[PDB]
Parts: sequence; C-alpha cells; structure tokens
Amino acid sequence: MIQRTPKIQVYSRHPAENGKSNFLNCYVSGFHPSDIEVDLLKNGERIEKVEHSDLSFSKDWSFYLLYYTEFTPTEKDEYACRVNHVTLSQPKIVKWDRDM
Amino acid sequence: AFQGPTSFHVIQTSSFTNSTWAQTQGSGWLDDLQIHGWDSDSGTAIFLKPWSKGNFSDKEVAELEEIFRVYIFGFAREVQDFAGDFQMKYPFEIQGIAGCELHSGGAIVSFLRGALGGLDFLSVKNASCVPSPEGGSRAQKFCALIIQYQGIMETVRILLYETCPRYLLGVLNAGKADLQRQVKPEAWLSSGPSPGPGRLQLVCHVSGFYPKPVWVMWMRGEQEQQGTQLGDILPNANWTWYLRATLDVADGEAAGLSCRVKHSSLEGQDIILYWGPGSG
Ligand SMILES: CCCCCCCCCCCCCCCCCC/C=C\CCCCCCCC/C=C\CCCCCCCCCCCCCCCCCCC[C@@H](O)[C@@H](CCCCCCCC)C(=O)OC[C@@H]1O[C@@H](O)[C@H](O)[C@@H](O)[C@@H]1O
Repeated sequence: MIQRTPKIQVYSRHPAENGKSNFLNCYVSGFHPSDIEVDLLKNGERIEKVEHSDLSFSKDWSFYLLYYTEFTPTEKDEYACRVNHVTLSQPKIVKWDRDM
Repeated sequence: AFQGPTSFHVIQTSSFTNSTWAQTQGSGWLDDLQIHGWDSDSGTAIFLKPWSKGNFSDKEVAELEEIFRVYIFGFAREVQDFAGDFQMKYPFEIQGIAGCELHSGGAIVSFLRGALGGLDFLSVKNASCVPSPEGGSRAQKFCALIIQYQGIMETVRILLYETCPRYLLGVLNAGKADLQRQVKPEAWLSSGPSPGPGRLQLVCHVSGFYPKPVWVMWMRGEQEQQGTQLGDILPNANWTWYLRATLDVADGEAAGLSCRVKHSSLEGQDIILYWGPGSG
C-alpha cells in the first residue's frame, strides 16, 4: 500500500482589490487515500457554505480536489486553507497571501 | 488538434471501510472537464451540461445508467464476498478509469485500467484482463477468476469499444459549442517572499484563460530569462485555469522586465506587464 501526502495551494480567482469580491481557491492534490478534510478559514474560523469539485485522480492514482468560496478581501482579513489527512501529523494550514 | 477534449472516460473510487461498509464515487470526463456526475446513494446520474448526453438518446442514456448503476452495486457486493478469499485487509481503496480517445487522424483507441492500494493492479489490452506486475498473486488470481464471465467481459468490450467512440465523437460534436470556445486571460505582477534578503520574487499571475495550453515568460525586451519558474496550471471552478510564474532577481535588475503572455485566445495580441516601481 502507498500513502501520499496532500499538496496544498491557495489562491484568489482574480487579483484581489481590497473591498472587491473575489474567489478564494484551495486546491489539494496528490494525496492518497482519498479520505481528506478541507476547510477555508477567515481569521481562523471555518467559512460556511463552500463548494468543491467531485473526487478525481491522476495517472499516478493520486486524488485532488478544488475547494473554493466567494469572498471579499481587505487590508485586514487573514484567510487560510486547513487540510487534515491520515498522512499528516496535525491539521495543515496554509494561508492565502495576495502576494504569493 | 481542433482544440478541446480528445477523450471521454469514467472514473470510479470505491473505498472499502469493511466487510459491509463500502462507498463508491463515480464521474464522467473529457480531459479535465468533468461532464458527468454520478449521484451515489440513488443510482442515477448528473448531467452537468446540456450537451452532457451526446447525440445519444434519452433511451440509450437511461440505458447505460442501469449498466453503471448495477455494476457499482455488483462490484461492491462482490468484493466483499471474495474479500477473505483474496485475503484483503480492510480498509482498502480501488480505483478505475476507462474510456476511449481519438488519435492523429482517425484511429480510436480505448482503455480500462484499474488500481488497488493506490497502485496499478490490472490493465485491459486487446480485450483481455492483464495483471499489472504491480499487483501480484492477487492480480492474476482476479484477472483469471474473472475472465470466466463472458457476460461481464461481453459488456466490458461493447461499451469499451463499440459504445465508446460512438459516444465520444458524439459528445465532442454535441458540445463543440463551448468546448472550442475561447476565454482570454488576466494578469497581474506582484512581488513577495524574498529569496536572499536583497533579491526579489517576481511573481506574474495569469488567470481565467481557456483553453488550457498557454504561454508565459519573464522577459526583457526581445529575449527571456528562462530562470523563470513556470508554476502549475491549477484550476478555477469555472473551466479556466490559474498560473503563477516566478522570477528570481536582484534589487536593481528588476526594473525593466515584463511578463509576456501568448495564448490561443489572443491572436498575437499578447499581454505585457512591466515591472513598475514602489507601489507593489
Ligand atoms: C462476480 C465477479 C467477481 C469479482 C471478484 C473481485 C475481487 C476483488 C479484489 C481486488 C480487485 C481490484 C479490481 C479493480 C477493477 C477496476 C475496474 C474499473 C473499471 C471501470 C470504471 C467504471 C466507472 C463507473 C462509474 C461511471 C459513471 C458514468 C456516468 C454516466 C454515464 C453516462 C453515459 C456515457 C456512457 C459512456 C461509456 C464509456 C465507456 C465506459 C466503460 C467502463 C466499463 C464499464 C463496465 C460495466 C460492466 C457491467 C458489469 C455488471 O453487469 C457486473 C459487475 C460485476 C463485478 C466485476 C466488474 C469487473 C470489471 C472489470 C454485475 O455486478 O452484475 C450483477 C448482477 O445484477 C443482477 O442482474 C442480479 O442481482 C445478479 O445476477 C447480479 O447481482
């Protein structure tokens, strides 16, 4: 059996202009097994109604998902993606970064 | 070639928590573009586009359904039986991908490739179960113990060969509508995470573009730097993709650089963003 760590990338659908509604995206990929936990936070709180792709994998058999929710950024407002997988020691949190 | 998908295939992730607890997740694709969803606990389907069905009839469509629907129910019902037999340790997960694809002129090759343990397990070639060495005792054990079901094999061939391109070319056309459409880009430079304090992280985004193929380089006049780290084409929930592309350089040398951005949807009218000053 194999166990692949999930890879996490976060990003906005359009270059954010504070005060202007964007799309926060969180793309987990390359993990395995497919049981995973994903959330998208706002200042550390799990944002509510979020949509996400349907399970799907790649040639090497690793799965990936696209989590994303509409949001309106500011100078303040810290946003991050919290991933939890059998292969992780403790929930992994990657924060968004307008610059990154 | 003609711009868009070149294959359609289904996908199956059946996860086995234990002898009586199995959960299977299926879906239908065209490269990355998912056009078919399978609502599970019911047994139906989810067409995500008018052209999801493909020049196929509400009569044949609804026909495939039961095949799939029952296959799933059966596939699980079975695995749990031979679970001890093939000495499976719970929990395990088995994946499956199968479909056909077009190729450089007019020869349509299909495929059905299964996995277990996140590993290769079996491949169908010239209509016949082929035990990926990756499997072992069990792969042969199954590949063989399964050939002895001509009906199953019967269905497998038809769909896989007969029913597939008849459908493939079918939807591709049925939906050449927006499958060949063209969405131009976006773009916006930005600098962040400094390498060796005194150097700079030139970051050139590019979003919303469709089709997927795309060009992006941190050039300086006629020429490029190529030290340019082309990122991964991640995706947007809308059928378009995102794409970072960093550049590594020193304080001064930054200024005077730009991000060129070709694309099938721009027509020589590339995107150029020069590396301005101060205001990020
Ligand atoms: C008795 C069998 C014993 C088996 C022992 C197994 C021991 C387990 C050890 C571990 C082995 C790992 C093996 C991994 C194999 C992976 C195969 C994956 C293949 C394909 C992916 C399928 C994706 C499914 C979800 C798709 C969702 C699509 C949505 C919409 C469709 C919209 C229209 C477009 C149509 C386009 C079609 C494109 C081509 C696709 C072709 C894919 C192949 C489909 C195969 C369908 C065969 C139907 C078979 C069933 O009749 C049968 C299955 C039995 C299990 C074995 C399957 C092996 C496959 C190689 C079945 O169970 O019949 C049950 C009977 O039902 C009743 O009549 C009655 O109660 C009884 O007679 C039976 O219950």
